[PDB]
Amino acid sequence: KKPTFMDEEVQSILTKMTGLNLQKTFKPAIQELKPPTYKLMTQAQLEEATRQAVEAAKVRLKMPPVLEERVPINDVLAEDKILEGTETTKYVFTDISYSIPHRERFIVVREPSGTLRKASWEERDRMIQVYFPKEGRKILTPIIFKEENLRTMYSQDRHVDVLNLCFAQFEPDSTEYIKVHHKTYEDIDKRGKYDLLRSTRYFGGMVWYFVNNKKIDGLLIDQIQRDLIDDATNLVQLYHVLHPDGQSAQGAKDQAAEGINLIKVFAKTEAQKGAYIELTLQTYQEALSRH
Amino acid sequence: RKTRHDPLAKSKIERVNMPPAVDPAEFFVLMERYQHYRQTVRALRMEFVSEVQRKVHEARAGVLAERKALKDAAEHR
Amino acid sequence: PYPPLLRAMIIAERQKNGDTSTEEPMLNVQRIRMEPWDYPAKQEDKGRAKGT
Amino acid sequence: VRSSVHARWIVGKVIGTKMQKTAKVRVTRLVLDPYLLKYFNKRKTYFAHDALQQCTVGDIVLLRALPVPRAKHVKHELAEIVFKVGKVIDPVTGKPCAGTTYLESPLSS
Amino acid sequence: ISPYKDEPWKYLESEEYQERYGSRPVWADYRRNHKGGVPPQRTRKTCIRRNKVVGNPCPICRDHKLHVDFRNVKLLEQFVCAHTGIIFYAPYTGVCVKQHKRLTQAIQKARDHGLLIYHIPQVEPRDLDFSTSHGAVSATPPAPTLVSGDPWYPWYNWKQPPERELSRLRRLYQGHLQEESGPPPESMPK
Amino acid sequence: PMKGRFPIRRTLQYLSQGNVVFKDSVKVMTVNYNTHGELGEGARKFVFFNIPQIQYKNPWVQIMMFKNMTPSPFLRFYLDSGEQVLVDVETKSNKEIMEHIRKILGKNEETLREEEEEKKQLSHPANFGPRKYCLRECICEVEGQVPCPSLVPLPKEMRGKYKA
Amino acid sequence: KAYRGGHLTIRLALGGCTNRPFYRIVAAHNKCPRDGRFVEQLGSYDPLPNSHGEKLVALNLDRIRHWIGCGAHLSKPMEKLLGLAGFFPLHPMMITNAERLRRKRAREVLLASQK
Amino acid sequence: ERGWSGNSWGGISLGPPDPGPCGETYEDFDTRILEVRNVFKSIRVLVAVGNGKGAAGFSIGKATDRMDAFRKAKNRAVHHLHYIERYEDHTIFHDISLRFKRTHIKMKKQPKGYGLRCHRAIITICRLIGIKDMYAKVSGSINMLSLTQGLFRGLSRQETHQQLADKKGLHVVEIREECGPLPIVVASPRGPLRKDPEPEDEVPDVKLDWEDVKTAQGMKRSVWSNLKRAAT
Amino acid sequence: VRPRLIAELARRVRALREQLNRPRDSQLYAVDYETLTRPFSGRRLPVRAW
RNA sequence: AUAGGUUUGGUCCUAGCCUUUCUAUUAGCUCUUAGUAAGAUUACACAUGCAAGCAUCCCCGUUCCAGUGAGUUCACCCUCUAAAUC
Ligand code: FES
Ligand SMILES: [K+]
Ligand SMILES: [K+]
Ligand SMILES: [Mg+2]
Ligand SMILES: [Mg+2]
Ligand SMILES: [Mg+2]
Ligand SMILES: [Mg+2]
Ligand SMILES: [Mg+2]
Ligand SMILES: [Zn+2]
Repeated sequence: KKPTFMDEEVQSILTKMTGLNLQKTFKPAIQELKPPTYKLMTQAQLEEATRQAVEAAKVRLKMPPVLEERVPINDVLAEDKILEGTETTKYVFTDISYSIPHRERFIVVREPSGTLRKASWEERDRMIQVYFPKEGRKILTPIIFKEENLRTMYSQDRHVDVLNLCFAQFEPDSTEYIKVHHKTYEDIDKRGKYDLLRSTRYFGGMVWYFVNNKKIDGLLIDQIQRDLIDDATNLVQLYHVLHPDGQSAQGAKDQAAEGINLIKVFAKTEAQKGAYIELTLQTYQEALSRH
Repeated sequence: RKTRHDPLAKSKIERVNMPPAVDPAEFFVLMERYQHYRQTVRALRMEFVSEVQRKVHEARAGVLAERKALKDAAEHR
Repeated sequence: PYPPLLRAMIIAERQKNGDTSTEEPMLNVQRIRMEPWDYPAKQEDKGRAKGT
Repeated sequence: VRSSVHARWIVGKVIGTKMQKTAKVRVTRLVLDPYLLKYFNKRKTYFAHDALQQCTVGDIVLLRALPVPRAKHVKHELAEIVFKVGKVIDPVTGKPCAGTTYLESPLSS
Repeated sequence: ISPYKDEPWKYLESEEYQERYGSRPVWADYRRNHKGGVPPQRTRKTCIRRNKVVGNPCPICRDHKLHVDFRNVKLLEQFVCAHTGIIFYAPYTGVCVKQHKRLTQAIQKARDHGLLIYHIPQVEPRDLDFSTSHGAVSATPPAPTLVSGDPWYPWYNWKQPPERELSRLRRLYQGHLQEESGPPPESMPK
Repeated sequence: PMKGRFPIRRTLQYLSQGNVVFKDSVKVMTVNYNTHGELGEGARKFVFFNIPQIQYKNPWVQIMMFKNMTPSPFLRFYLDSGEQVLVDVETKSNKEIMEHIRKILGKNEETLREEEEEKKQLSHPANFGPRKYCLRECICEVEGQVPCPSLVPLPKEMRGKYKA
Repeated sequence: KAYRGGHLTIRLALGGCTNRPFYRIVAAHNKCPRDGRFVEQLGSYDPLPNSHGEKLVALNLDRIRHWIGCGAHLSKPMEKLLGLAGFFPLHPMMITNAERLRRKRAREVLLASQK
Repeated sequence: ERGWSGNSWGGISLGPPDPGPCGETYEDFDTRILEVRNVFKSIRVLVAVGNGKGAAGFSIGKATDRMDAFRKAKNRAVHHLHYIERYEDHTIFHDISLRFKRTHIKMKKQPKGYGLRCHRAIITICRLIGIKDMYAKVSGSINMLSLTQGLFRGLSRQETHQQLADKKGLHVVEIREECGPLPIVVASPRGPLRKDPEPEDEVPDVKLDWEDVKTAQGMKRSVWSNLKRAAT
Repeated sequence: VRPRLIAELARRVRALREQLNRPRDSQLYAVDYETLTRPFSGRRLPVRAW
């Protein structure tokens, strides 16, 4: 079947495409500071500490799963018409038993009409925040997610901050989460800011979105210009596996394209800007020969 | 509030609590409703009491509890 | 019948534990005998007015 | 559930044997000084039933709680003598010792 | 009357500001007057009282062209620690309590509008499993009464008592009766 | 400065560094050690450095020490069942002794994590009450709800003074 | 503390401020003060509509079931809240009061028609 | 501008030192008065100078007139300059505990933005040196000359990270909580690097101060600690 | 604990005097039919019984 | 405590006292509004009015709530086990 985002092969490709820059991953945070500590280390001890830091970064860069938009909840538990007209406002009942997963938690609404129904996804999220507050989340939606404030954040090249705020505020399968992430990805594609997300946990999601919407041209161009040829070839391979019945996959099978030939196959077959892909690739080959 | 040793107020030594008037139909329907509601609530209470007793019994001599007891006794050995 | 929310929770737990049976949950009320409020009570357990 | 006595197992030194079938034992626990954060010995006296009168002053004994107190102050009984005074048997090797020197060499056996 | 009221940030890139303050903070040269070596732990409530400035106005109140606005990001940055992102307490810069509250609100608004950079941490997901197959979020099988349109229990509806029982109650409560009530309206009267 | 050698031993942080939490069976630990002899050196260090930590993590276990009563240092643990566990500690460093006792009679990390998770349930985040027990005093602290009249006056229609 | 007799009951303890009530659903000894010592907090109830026009009720259903199974009683407001939640049957008086209000509104409508 | 108080000479600036007979100018140096005293009449003045970039000094001057004493002290101070090493040009390299005569000084290295929470004279001298973040506690006799001498002595005898690396032949690796587990190498030995690790001292035999431990455990209760103050 | 013996004495004496001065049914449940009150205690019976 | 003032003809040391900070009550002088919280010095004596009823009679409740801080290691844990709710 078609690979999922959490498939091991896809995950390995996206992890290697993301990269791991320790300085960017552990950039100094602007927060309350404490006096640093110092240790005397040998070369072997320093290498071991660096390896442990690499493992910590790998944990930090774990990609969030990509989910489909949740279906709206429209379920009626009871219709007690005798209660109709006896109350003016609805009652929201949240079961606050501690040891229940939040997606298995019963949250219901008694409407003024007497209908006992299940709470909607938005109501569920607000109630869970009310009674199980999560650090970084707000009961009322922050105004940063409005279109004008998102434009400001993008103009400041703060896309990663936008995505962190989105992850903190919204559930992965919520409509708002998906819309904000897609808007950030579109801004990155339009303004060629892919390097902003490299060595972060959102690069894989951005790449997955581009691949599934067939707009990997800019990412491929950026990877070639940055001399990340292995990343570009793996991007074409992921495009082929995600679209095995497309013209690009068929052509690559036909002439037995491998390596850079896969990129040439994509540029000639299924690229919206194949000419400029070819130009950039040919420039890269000239530079490689000259060096 | 007053204790049983405090004297009764003189302004209510001649007080009669007259019972309220009844509506026969509403009275009868309400009696039946209370009967049915109390039967249902007693059934629910019995069910909850059974759950509580069952959880206590499982905690003491359940299969998980006995398995864990044998396990840690062995591990100690 | 069970009350609406309690019935919903029972069914949800059943489907969580893999059971797919369609029988409605039911509260048995045959063992709950509703005694008339004017039935004679236990006079042996009743108290007595204290002398004064 | 097995006993109403708080101290179930305790180790102490016999400090008195002037009562009949009763040994007066000194038990030390380590108590933290809240200010100095150093541990100091705190002493407590226990009366232990010693039916056979085998306890001598200075020996280290183990006391087991009685199911219920047999007297006002006798809430424990002599489970065993950990170290008889002047007749210590080394537990690691099983041989008699006098202080830090073997009375009987371990190699002899 | 300030010409920068509509666009306060202009004042911070005007040559007048550069001459007055240079590159140092607008509060750098301010000093509180107090007795003893330890100052009081709060600043004054306000330097401007009934449109009258006090003898030693605070850095914000001593300059009428300095406007505390969420768009005046550069002025707001001077009241936040660049190494910790923490807003200075009022005795640090000497601003009065009123202006300190206004600065705090303006800084919060600027951060909420994305105009002032602040550290946004990376958090873990709320849930461990993202399944939506539980009945709490899925559809519960409708009960027979819900399908049939009947009340959940039959006694939710009004049933007219037999005439014999009504007469028995009328005998039981002689002289203490209200007008008998019939079946109620089927819906709530509008 | 703080009195005595190794004053760090008399700090709560060091005392909480201890990693040995005895199972509930252990009631008494006796430590027989020798004041002189290289082969007992570790045992001496065990008395100097680790007994405070063990006692700190196990306040109800009776720890007693004995000096120069046997040729060899050793530990003995008395269990509630009546069993005795003997641990010979010649040639063993204090760290090795600590690891050995942790392995044979110490609670594992899984049990400790379970205990902390049980402790967590006692403080339900949804409860409202004093700061000593709860995160929030009142629902009015929750955004979207009606705030305190102390901080925001209510409209006249919601006050009894204007309803009576 | 030893009370003469008494029992556990799940009830509403009133907090908040003047003209701003808030309730904690608690299981407590019936003889204890309303806002005094309790055995466990089983939920909360905000009777004032929020910015979304909702009255928020939190119910620890597991612990409520536990305490009912341990012999705890219920106050009438708590029974009515549980009926509104669908956890219990609708209390008879909610039905009766609804019928009474229906009749009163019918009389008002008839007065308007008569006029 | 006033000094530490309205009527106090301490903390007042005297301006740049005069151009020296050697022919050097000192326009980048600032001078501060630390003490003025009547000698029974003449005046003895203790002043400190510094360029704010690690070069700083102090001197005594005795003269019948105050201005002559100021000039003498300033000119002699510029010719007795210490160089003070600064970690990242804002703080000291490590904590310094010293006792000069009967005056005890504890100095603590601090992160950026901490400020100068020190005796007022220490604040003045630190501003002259260029230290911006530090904590200091002065105990015993608060004698101004002894305080100045002890401060300069301790600050001049601080070991830099490069010195420690060369001495121990090992990498000095910095750990910052704000930077996570990332190891930052601040200094490496110029010569060869020792292949055997430092002994992993299970419990170091350091001399602790009860003041610091008491603060760390939360048993300090002083109503005067951690009070809000003007920027320094 | 200093003994409280007067309390025990009073409790025992009260128990004896209650068991020896027991009111009888003819006294407890007598009724004045004109006023419908219990002469023993003076409390009036509920209206619905009159 | 980031400390400061004060012993001497003068310097240093030791050492007390006081200053600067934050609360509570009372007193002087002064005082516009709105919301909220809190509110005899006194276990001294108390005018007056209220603070416990309910209910087909029996019972049940008035042993609670509310108050005060006089006295003062009956409050906490474990064992056992009444009365009480189910
Ligand atoms: S504390 Fe909740 S209303 Fe004030
Ligand atoms: K009654
Ligand atoms: K008292
Ligand atoms: Mg002055
Ligand atoms: Mg003094
Ligand atoms: Mg006043
Ligand atoms: Mg009152
Ligand atoms: Mg019983
Ligand atoms: Zn001001």
